[PDB]
Amino acid sequence: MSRLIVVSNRVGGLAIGVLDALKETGGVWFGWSGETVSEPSAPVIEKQGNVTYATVGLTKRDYDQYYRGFSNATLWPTFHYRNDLSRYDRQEYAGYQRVNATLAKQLKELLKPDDIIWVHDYHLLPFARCLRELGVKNPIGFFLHIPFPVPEVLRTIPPHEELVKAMCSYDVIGFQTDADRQSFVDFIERGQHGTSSEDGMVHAYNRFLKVGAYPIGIYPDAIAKAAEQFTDRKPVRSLRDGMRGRKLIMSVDRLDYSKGLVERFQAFERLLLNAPGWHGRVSLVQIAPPTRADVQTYQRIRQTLEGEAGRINGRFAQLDWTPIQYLNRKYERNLLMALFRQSQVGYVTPLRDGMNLVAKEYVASQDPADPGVLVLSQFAGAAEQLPGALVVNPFDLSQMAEALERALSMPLAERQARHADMMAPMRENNLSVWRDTFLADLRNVATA
Amino acid sequence: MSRLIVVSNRVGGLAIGVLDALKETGGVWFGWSGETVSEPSAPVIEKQGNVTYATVGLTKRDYDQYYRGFSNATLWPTFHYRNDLSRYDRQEYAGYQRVNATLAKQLKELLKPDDIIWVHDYHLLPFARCLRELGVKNPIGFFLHIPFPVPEVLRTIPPHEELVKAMCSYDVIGFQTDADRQSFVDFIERGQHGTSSEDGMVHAYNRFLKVGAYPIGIYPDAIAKAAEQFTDRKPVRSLRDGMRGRKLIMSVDRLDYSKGLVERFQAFERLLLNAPGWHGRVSLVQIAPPTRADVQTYQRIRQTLEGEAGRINGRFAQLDWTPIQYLNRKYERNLLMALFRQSQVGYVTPLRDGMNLVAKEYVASQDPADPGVLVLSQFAGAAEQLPGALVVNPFDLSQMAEALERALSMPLAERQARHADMMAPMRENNLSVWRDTFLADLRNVATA
Ligand code: NA
Ligand code: NA
Ligand code: NA
Ligand code: NA
Repeated sequence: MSRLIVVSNRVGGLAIGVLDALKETGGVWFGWSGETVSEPSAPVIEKQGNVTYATVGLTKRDYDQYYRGFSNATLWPTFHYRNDLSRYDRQEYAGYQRVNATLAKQLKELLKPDDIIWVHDYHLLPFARCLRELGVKNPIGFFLHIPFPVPEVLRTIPPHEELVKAMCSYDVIGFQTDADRQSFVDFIERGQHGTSSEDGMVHAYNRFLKVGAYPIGIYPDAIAKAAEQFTDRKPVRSLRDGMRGRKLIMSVDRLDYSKGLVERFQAFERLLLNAPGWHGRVSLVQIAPPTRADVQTYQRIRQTLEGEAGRINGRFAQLDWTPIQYLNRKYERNLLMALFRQSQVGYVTPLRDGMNLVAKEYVASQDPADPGVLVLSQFAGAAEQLPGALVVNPFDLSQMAEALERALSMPLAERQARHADMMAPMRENNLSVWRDTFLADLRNVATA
Repeated sequence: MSRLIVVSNRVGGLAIGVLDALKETGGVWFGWSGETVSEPSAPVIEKQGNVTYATVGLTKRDYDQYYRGFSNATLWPTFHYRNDLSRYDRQEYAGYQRVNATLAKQLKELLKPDDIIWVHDYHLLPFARCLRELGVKNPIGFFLHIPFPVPEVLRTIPPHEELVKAMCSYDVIGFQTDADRQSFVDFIERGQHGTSSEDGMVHAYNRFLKVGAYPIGIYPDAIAKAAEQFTDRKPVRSLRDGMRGRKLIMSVDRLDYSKGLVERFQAFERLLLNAPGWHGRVSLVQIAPPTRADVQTYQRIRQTLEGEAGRINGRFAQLDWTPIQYLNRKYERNLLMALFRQSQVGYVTPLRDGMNLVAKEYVASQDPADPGVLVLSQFAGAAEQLPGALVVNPFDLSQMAEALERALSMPLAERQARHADMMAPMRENNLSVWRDTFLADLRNVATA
């Protein structure tokens, strides 16, 4: 059978999504190694079982222009509906194109005629067009892990037209949600670049391609088992002993403006103002791992958040109670699931998220004999897939505060029914379904 | 014939748009007087010729919640695609609804059964629903002067669903551009609230209504005449004498984040870096009248802009040349047209504008024997109506700098052809056409 060739930027997260298919097909995982090198070298080949890893370094200039620059300082903020934070630079965009072309040229040397190629995320929008320019005829699929912004927002990116054209060199394009798919198709149709056809097909820029929504899932019963197996670890026992007599609201996210952590803190403050009986009886733990602390944008968001924790704690703290426990550190994944299992409320209200997996993991971590309650943003991508979550508009601090209060006081029978209602579709649309449904479409391209 | 009843917030700009129709129909202009009062009073009636003015004051609380609060701190930033600057407060939204209801109750006392009612802009979205609740059956039309944001952005406003429902109590809804109309209809259709019908008709919330684009125009030949008649005024002679031997780039806008004045300054800086031969041979005049300086949002934008002028001047100034002349003051309208006529480049590149009239006024002010060149944002609403403008993406500083350079060096014959190409549609779709086309649709509602 065809080797699966996976292409991504740093070569678990994506790993748990693709590695089984790589192993089944004896495939190749190709991309940047994450290291900067003085001079480029040929890809380093490392076989691990049935899987071949092929990675390359990038010069500092390539890294600054392609990764720090166009990918993370232009595409990332705009695709998260914050083009006010975006900056465009022609030289960075040129390097973004140059790196895509260089990687495609090096991947081509490793390709066999039967391979199918699956490319991941916004760093690699033009990668299929680079491959077609090299004469590569293999099936190529793309999956975008973050939102795809509607045309009024997309068009603020100066080379947006060239990017969408290049994306249609892919045979299959997958997005997280139907709204992302419709956003992409809207651009094409309303710009008179192409038309919609049957069965998700699109005719644009002299090519046909399939465009679909494939929301990424989890393995909910594996998470449940891991959360239980890691409950008897020292950090979990520490959390439990420190929280005795109090309910725990747990919030975990990278320190990004798209996560709305200031709003999360402020709605918790509003809860304490609305319901003074909760003082000393609830705490908010915010875990915010060290993110892209090199960016001046992220340093500012972090300083803002840190001051809000200080302000709210100063306002409500007692000599034996810190309302917001803010921790700037990373926990091992299985341990984190055990921490979710200890938490009566999972507080997952990003302003914009392609598909927040923390919401699914929080729910699947719960003890079904005594499950906690998920409070979820309507902009997290995951709400339609989690019937039973308390869904809120994070721009409405009062609604969020009232959902925290509802979550904290919810009776067991209703908490169990909500948890069951969310577990069932997560089991039905689990991570294997995501991978297999995308790959079946990719294997349906070349069928004559 | 039916009296025209105009409803707006401060009771020229709108005046030049409506006053002729008020005079022809012996109509009424109703709304808030702009003053805050301790206790509300009945509307003050003042007849001026054939027109009746009926105005009321608002308490400080009503003004803070309805005008400063929900209108200007929630709707205005979000409709200009800056929901990151928006803040939502339930009490402010309640006052917004309360003021709309109070004004509608007072207007109803002045209505005759034959009147047609024309309501203006985002302060008054629910006004027609308030009137219907009072049993008012008259034709009611609405015109929105600012953009209507696409659903992904609109839905960040927490009560957005109630607002769109209320808007469909209007018989006619007008927007500045087709994209605004499609944004509104997209919300209704994709939320399964209603359907599109023939001839711009919409069926939603158990009502039919007409929804259209009516881009607001100017009187271009009146502007041309005023600009010429005010050329021999002292401020114009001062400008001319101070600019001798240099080309003038003129930029005029309220000091708002939607105007992109920092980007305007930075692209001018990029021009000076790209083309050092222009040093001492061109100046940028930025007129930025005192705006909503009470808002802390606007104080920050102003401080940012002021520092950018200081930085760029410090970098490039010579002992007899200030690159950016920034003036925080207002000029009388006819005098301003004369200043446009003195300017070789009109620099109108807002990040988001419902319909920038400065672009149309700048062009119509020009001497056709020696006309200046318009550089225009693709997000200003006015670009489709000004064929011949140099249209730019304001998020692309290099493109804007290169358009300034192209404008500054453009030969007379091409400058004249561009000016002619823009004057012709401005004459054809002038302000009278705007008013008459909207009013004909409003008078077509009750026709049995
Ligand atoms: Na428990
Ligand atoms: Na969505
Ligand atoms: Na002249
Ligand atoms: Na537009």
